[PDB]
Amino acid sequence: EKKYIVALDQGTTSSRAVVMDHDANIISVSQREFEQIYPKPGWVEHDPMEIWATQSWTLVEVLAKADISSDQIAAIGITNQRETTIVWEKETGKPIYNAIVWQCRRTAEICEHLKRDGLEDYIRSNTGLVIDPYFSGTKVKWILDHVEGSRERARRGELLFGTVDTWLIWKMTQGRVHVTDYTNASRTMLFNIHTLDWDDKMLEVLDIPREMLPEVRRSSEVYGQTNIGTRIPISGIAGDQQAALFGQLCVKEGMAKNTYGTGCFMLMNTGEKAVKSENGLLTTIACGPTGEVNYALEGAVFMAGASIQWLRDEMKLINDAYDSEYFATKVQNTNGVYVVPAFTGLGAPYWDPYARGAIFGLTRGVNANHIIRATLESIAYQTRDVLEAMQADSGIRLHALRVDGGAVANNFLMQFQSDILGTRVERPEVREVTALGAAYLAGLAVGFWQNLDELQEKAVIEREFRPGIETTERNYRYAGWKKAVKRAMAWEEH
Amino acid sequence: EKKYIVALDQGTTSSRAVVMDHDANIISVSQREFEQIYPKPGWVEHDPMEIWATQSWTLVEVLAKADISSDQIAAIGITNQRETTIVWEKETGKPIYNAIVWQCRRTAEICEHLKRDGLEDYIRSNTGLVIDPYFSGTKVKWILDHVEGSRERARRGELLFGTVDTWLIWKMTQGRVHVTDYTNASRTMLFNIHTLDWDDKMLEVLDIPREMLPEVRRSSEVYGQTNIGTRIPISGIAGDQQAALFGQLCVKEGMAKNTYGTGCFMLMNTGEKAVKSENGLLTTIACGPTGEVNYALEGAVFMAGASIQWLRDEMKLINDAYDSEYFATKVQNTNGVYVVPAFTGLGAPYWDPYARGAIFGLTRGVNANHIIRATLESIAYQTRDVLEAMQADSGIRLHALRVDGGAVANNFLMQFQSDILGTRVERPEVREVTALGAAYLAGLAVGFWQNLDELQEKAVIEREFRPGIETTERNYRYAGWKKAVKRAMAWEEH
Ligand SMILES: Nc1ncnc2c1ncn2[C@@H]1O[C@H](COP(=O)(O)OP(=O)(O)CP(=O)(O)O)[C@@H](O)[C@H]1O
Ligand SMILES: Nc1ncnc2c1ncn2[C@@H]1O[C@H](COP(=O)(O)OP(=O)(O)CP(=O)(O)O)[C@@H](O)[C@H]1O
Ligand SMILES: [Mg+2]
Ligand SMILES: [Mg+2]
Repeated sequence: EKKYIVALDQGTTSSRAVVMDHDANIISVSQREFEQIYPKPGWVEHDPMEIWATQSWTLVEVLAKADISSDQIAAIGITNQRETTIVWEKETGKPIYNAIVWQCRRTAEICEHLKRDGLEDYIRSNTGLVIDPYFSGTKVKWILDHVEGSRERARRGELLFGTVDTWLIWKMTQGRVHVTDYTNASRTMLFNIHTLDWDDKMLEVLDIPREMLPEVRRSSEVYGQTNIGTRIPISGIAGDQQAALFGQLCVKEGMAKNTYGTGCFMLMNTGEKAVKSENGLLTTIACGPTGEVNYALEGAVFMAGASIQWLRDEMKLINDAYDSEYFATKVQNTNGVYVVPAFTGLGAPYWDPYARGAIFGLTRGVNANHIIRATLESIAYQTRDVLEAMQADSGIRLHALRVDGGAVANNFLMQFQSDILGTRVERPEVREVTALGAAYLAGLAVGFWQNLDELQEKAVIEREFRPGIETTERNYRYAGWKKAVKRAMAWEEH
Repeated sequence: EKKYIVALDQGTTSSRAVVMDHDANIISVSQREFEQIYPKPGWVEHDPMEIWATQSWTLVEVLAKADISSDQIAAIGITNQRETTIVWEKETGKPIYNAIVWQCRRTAEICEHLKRDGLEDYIRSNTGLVIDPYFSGTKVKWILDHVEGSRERARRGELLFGTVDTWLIWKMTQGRVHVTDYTNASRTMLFNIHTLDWDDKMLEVLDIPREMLPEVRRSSEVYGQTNIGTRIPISGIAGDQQAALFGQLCVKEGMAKNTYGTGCFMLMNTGEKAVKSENGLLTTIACGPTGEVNYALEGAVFMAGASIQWLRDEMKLINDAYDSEYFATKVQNTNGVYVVPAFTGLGAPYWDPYARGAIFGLTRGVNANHIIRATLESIAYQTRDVLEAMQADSGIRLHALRVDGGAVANNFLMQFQSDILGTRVERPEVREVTALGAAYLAGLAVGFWQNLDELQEKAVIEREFRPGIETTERNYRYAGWKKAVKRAMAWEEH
């Protein structure tokens, strides 16, 4: 009877929805883009509704657009953008403010405070995190002490708090269930990860009512029913990253994917143990082969695809991300030019909130082409950067990096990236790797699948890139690249 | 009989010819562009021929196009780009290597040598100069020990060496005269300036035959005739900048112009006595009110309009230098972006051959416009940097800066310029301020005039810009500016 599953994806810039057969084949897609709100510089918001509305659309458009009825899909997997915070009136069921995205650097001040009172090691140690406006902790607060009743209503459990997923659910289930998953939970910088629970330290340190917090659940389990009509299940929950990780099947120690989207996220499986980063990476919760807590080593990069949109949208040196390859090849090389994408400051490994984007090594004969390719190169550099750590923290040698994401399409890229890592690179057959998880995980959760090995087939690698440049070559470049970064760091006056 | 005078102006990017009436009016202009060779990054050459040639023309059409005839013009003034070096086969009359442009940084090594054999002072004292790939000494050599027989033929006076002007003449005069003027001579970094003659030290130190050297002369004198046909005369020399010094009439202690063209060249008249730079400026040979030796305090900026062509040609962010102004006003500000034009390394006050161009403080919302503006602004900054020198070396306060060049057309600029200086900016009425001079001198050379109080009236300032920004502001920016420069110094690995 029920021949399908539905992956729901809430992303930084658009809501998506996906259907697949039991052979795990992408039955179809729905996709509505929503408004990137930049209240001011460094700031980002979204319309929690906007987010919502889109997505729901999405969901439906599919049904119909393929003519599947509620009676044929098993359940609902679910993924999302990750740091992005929400709070709302529950009775009312209304937001008392937009959402603030992980992107947003509005919560820098705070960080500083925390900073001084040496809570690094507590945070770093009970969250695998670090101090940064990246994680909600701070955000939430921001609001709290930005809103009037807030803290009260909050306290009197009047107000609610969620995460893209969190929020998402409340909706579906009509305010019935108030949960999250660990992967997601993790993220907040208010949760104990070898504890698997909210964390008084923070909680109070950050000054937040234990009230508005959701019931943090497993990532592959049954949370509730949705009457889309006809009650559909929701047995999926992981942040998109986790999601792609799982969807990329990295589901056992030393398994790692590098994702290439708005920014870059290379995650690594420690399966059962949380390892601590010595080199400015992140320790984070993940999905084990059944929807169960795992650990992971994460390197997060702020600017990746974005550099390219900039390039196209604000710079206008191009019309198409696509185009970037054509031009890049147009030139033999980058002509000594280096580009640092700290539009948002830095990040793994660096975590320099004062770094700004910078262009380097300009000469008279340098042109847009050069600029453009340097921009791309910029992206492998980073990936390496971080990977180094990962090795350093991992105590592991990857001979193959398996990628995924928007840009994995760019062959130039791909190639270059390999040439630079010195490692071989695996470009999978399927591409919606993320949803892939969400879906799985969910269906797995329903014994829609008994095993992963099933789906293990949809993990065909389509292209592996082999390193084709000399070692010299390699470090040659990497050098000037660091040269740069240094010069980029600490731009913003304190 | 003979009603005109023909100025010849060989430039960094284009050959120019100009005609003028005894009332000193630009009868006409011819103008042909020649190719900027970037053999490799930091390197720049020209084709002595394509120089030749293009410079041969302009004259031609400027006659023709105004129907003047050899028999109506009196003589020929000559101005050129200054450091650019040439050397050729005489018999044959051919270059054994493209022209190395003052702007070219290929002889930095050498410089470094010179540096550690402790010859600053001597240089810095006999030359007015500084150790920098800017001056020719180093260049010649480069060649020398770079070509095969060279030094020999060199030695058996088989080879010839000159500067733009020198080269030019030889040409015209089909190999009859081998000379140059002081202004131009100065520039080599192989000429004693309180001595007015080639300087052995240098000569051998640099290891350069006294042969291939041209006869050094007075900037206003009669070197010989041209059979453009109909023998015409050549009675003036000067380097492009110094020319404009004159043709702006800065002809007494404290007279100071700031030119605005490919680069920036703010000079300042000392006259008879010759100040010594304490702050990274140059001491050079100027033209006295009678076409008789003077001294100057010169700051030299490498990139200035040039940055704008780039913007235009290579980057392509505009189609018209003109367009800059528009776009720039299109934004309230530069949104913190700062830009540094070391496409050829630095220069006064700095002198860092290893600086490379750079952009700074890029944020997400920064755009082409901002970029663009920053590039212009970049121009002003510089001018200030130098001017400070100028003061700190002059022990003088200018309350007004009289400019000139291509870009003075830009008012934004100008405005900004003044706002940054905290001083007023005088835009004259006439613009070929340069050719002007060259023309003078050449005819002043021939009684085609018989003093400048004549011409004097042509010095009408049309536009006056007055500082419209507060003090704070002023330095507030200067500051980040500096903050920027630093980060750009020493990019290049030596
Ligand atoms: N062919 C190509 N070559 C190079 N870069 C490309 C590319 N196609 C896309 N890019 C980049 O890919 C990104 C979009 O891909 P993708 O959707 O996977 O990222 P993403 O999912 O993080 C955005 P969200 O999280 O808001 O859904 C853009 O940032 C764009 O600049
Ligand atoms: N409207 C404008 N805005 C900005 N820059 C401008 C401009 N108009 C001209 N410029 C700049 O002015 C220069 C042209 O003027 P100019 O003839 O004085 O150069 P130049 O002769 O001093 C060195 P060359 O002899 O090699 O040309 C160019 O470098 C150009 O980029
Ligand atoms: Mg996504
Ligand atoms: Mg010129």
